[PDB]
Amino acid sequence: EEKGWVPVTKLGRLVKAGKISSIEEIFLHSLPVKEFQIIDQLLPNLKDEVMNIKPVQKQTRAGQRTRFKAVVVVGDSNGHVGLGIKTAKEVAGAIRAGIIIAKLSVIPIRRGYWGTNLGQPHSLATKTSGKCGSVSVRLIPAPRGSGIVASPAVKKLMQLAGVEDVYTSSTGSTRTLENTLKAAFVAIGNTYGFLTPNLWEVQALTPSPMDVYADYATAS
Amino acid sequence: MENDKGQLVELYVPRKCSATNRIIKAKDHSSVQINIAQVDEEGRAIPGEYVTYALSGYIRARGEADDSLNRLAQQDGLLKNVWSYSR
Amino acid sequence: MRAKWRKKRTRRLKRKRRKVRARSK
Amino acid sequence: PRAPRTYSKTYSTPKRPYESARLDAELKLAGEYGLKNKREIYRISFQLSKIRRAARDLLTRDEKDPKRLFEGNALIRRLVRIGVLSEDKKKLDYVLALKVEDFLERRLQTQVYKLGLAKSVHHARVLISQRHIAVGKQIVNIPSFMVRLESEKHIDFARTSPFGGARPGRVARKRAAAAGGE
Amino acid sequence: GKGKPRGLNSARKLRVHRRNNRWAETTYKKRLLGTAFKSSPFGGSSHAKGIVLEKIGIESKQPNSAIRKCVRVQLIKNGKKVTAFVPNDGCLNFVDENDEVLLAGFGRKGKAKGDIPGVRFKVVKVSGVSLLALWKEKKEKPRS
RNA sequence: UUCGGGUCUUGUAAUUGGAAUGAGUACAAUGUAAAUACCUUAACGAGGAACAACUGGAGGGCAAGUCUGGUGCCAGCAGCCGCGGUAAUUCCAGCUCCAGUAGCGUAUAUUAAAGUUGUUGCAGUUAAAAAGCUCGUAGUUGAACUUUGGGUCUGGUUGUCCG
RNA sequence: ACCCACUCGGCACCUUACGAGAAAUCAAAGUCUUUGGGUUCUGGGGGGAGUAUGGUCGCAAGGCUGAAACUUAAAGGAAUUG
Ligand SMILES: [Mg+2]
Ligand SMILES: [Mg+2]
Ligand SMILES: [Mg+2]
Ligand SMILES: [Mg+2]
Ligand SMILES: [Mg+2]
Ligand SMILES: [Mg+2]
Ligand SMILES: [Mg+2]
Ligand SMILES: [Mg+2]
Ligand SMILES: [Mg+2]
Ligand SMILES: [Mg+2]
Ligand SMILES: [Mg+2]
Ligand SMILES: [Mg+2]
Ligand SMILES: [Mg+2]
Ligand SMILES: [Mg+2]
Ligand SMILES: [Mg+2]
Ligand SMILES: [Mg+2]
Repeated sequence: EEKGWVPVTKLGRLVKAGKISSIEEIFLHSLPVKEFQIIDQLLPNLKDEVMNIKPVQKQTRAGQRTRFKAVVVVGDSNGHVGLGIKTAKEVAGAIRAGIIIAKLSVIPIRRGYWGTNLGQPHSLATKTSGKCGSVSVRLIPAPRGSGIVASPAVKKLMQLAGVEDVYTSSTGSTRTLENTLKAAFVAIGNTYGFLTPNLWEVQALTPSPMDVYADYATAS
Repeated sequence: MENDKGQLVELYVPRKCSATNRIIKAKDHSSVQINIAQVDEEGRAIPGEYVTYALSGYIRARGEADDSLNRLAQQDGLLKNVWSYSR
Repeated sequence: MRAKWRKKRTRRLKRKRRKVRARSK
Repeated sequence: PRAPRTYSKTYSTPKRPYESARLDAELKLAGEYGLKNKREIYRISFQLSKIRRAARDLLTRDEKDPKRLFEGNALIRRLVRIGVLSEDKKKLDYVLALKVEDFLERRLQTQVYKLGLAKSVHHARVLISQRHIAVGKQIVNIPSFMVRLESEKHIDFARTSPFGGARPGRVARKRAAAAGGE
Repeated sequence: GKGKPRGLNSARKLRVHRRNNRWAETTYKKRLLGTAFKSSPFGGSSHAKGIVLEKIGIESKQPNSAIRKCVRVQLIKNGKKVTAFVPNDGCLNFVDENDEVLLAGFGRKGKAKGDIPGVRFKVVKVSGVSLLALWKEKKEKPRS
């Protein structure tokens, strides 16, 4: 296709120059991503599918002005998820911008073992939870190959995550798909927010990629 | 974190706050990483050699960022008696 | 309707029923 | 009053009856292996779930515990004797990793298909149903039969069957009689 | 921290509190009071026979304009009278006056279904034969 | 070079062939106290293989039609939301399709869903719900403190290095 | 009697979310799916209904206790745009 992608931010300039090789460097230093093309460059195989299209109306003096809210989940099934929620006039544009936001909001997840680690991680590391609106989602580790015991939206979010086995429990008005998916997103991103005995030792604070490679930014 | 044979399966072993030992989230868009330049005998800032402190977004939001940095710099011999361990 | 006036109407129905019972007690 | 012998269910219909992806997967598995109904996949999933409940219960117990040893190695030896679990992964942690397709694969239907004496899966189903394949001189008219490793080498057409060598059968005998008469 | 007691010797009040709160439900209260046996047209009965008294149709609710063709039936088991609904296009004519009819539940836990007011019972069989067999002309009324 | 052989395979056609087999009948024999019935098996027993599989549904929940004709807020359907007012994806039919399948549909009861009984594990400012307030028997609960250390020997069990 | 500093107790108040909520908002309505300091009372969709009945208190007014039959797909809370 046709894509030039002139980089307008320093992170984008470094990525376009090919100086950042893995998305782990972006996630580690809590770097701010504002160009989805960075995420496209780092993760070439981010699959996605629209969770829901919802018509939302505003009551004006003349008729009812209706837009559409698209709930898109993007991921690579290898420990990377993003949840975009967008509102727009035309449904196709709403889906495109929701994909854009979801790519912007990619996040890493910490898959773990239920017990007696043998192969690659199959489940989460610990129990995690999130709460959006009144919807509280509780993700609990499950034994190997136990499937994803979750509602279809949460199940498909875990599938996009790469988590193959997990138990779930949702409390509240899980009816609303955006709230449920946001709570699940909060939980799965909180999976890397739990300090664990195997994460106890301190590191040397490797210098930030835009400090060591500040020269290649700042287009002169 | 560790596979049974002994190879790492974790990705991006995360940083931790240098003042509260709490990990830094990937999307913790309040946290900062300060660099303090090493100084040689005649006061010339040696380039490319410094010391880094990762301050979390939580302490910055609370308002204890500057105090924590004061203590942390005093411990590693940067500032003279700027922070007293007994308030 | 107000709960006050529904209460009062119930009280007046009890008025009539209590007088009737007192007549026939 | 005589002591009852216990009948018991052997399948469990799923909770969500109209899951599109699940229905498509069930139809894929039914067409791949010539299953008559979708109760077959329910039965294999129920067997997998019983095995898996046992496996997880034994996993919960402490390592080097007599219950763990005895029942775990009993289950592993039974499954490797069936053939679904390869000898490489006799560990009781890969036993959780078995899928329904693994037990589907060990059916006498698919085994007759693999050996090549039946060139089609539905051909294997009918050939089994017509009392032709005998697993060690014993005719088996039952498609599933959970063929085990120690006896797979003894699948062939039965002697009473025309394929194993006998009188041909109704159609061919009648045609031979008609040709001899005229 | 919470309204309930938490001590190791507080089983008695926890149990009696649960027992007193259970009456707030409707299913538990119905099951324990035995309201179904005493007050409902059938006492814990899924089906019940009866005799047709008259042949009436009742108008529907506001959003739905029609007249649903029902029938008033006096129950034989105890003598109560209830309206019941004959479910299909041309089944009203099939049931005749003063014949035994087997009424069933209406599927909404003994409550009026849809737009039909003051009815709670279907009609499954008439004069020994089922409505569904008559409607597709698989069997015919014996006309006795 | 347009081709196009179909070079390599996979379906659709009332075309078309050769097979196999029971569901049934039935010499027998086995079976049984005697008989059925099952296992075996003579002789018959499949071409539309009429030896013909139904039960519900096709707006959403919920897999599958905005095809055709009929009726026109009628008839009726609809567990709930709803369809029916002259172009009905919902009623009555035909076609196609979907789900389970020798089973499927309904009714009541009940369990999981129900973190809508909440001990684990519910809520009480306004959604239902803090007695008007205080004392008080029973009930429930109730501050801290009374030998903690060490040294040796020694027995099993492990992971040790190797015999 | 004021002024400055501190402390205990009380009616209160401003800012803020780094916590909690469906939010309006709360410095408690926080320390609650990372769920357990002790303890009492109350609620299980709306209506019928705080009605009838049965007790009990009152001279009376009425107070306390207090359903069901039946009916209904909502009633209701906060906030957003008109
Ligand atoms: Mg009318
Ligand atoms: Mg049909
Ligand atoms: Mg129909
Ligand atoms: Mg139709
Ligand atoms: Mg559908
Ligand atoms: Mg039409
Ligand atoms: Mg509640
Ligand atoms: Mg109010
Ligand atoms: Mg209130
Ligand atoms: Mg109060
Ligand atoms: Mg006491
Ligand atoms: Mg004590
Ligand atoms: Mg109520
Ligand atoms: Mg009231
Ligand atoms: Mg009284
Ligand atoms: Mg309001």
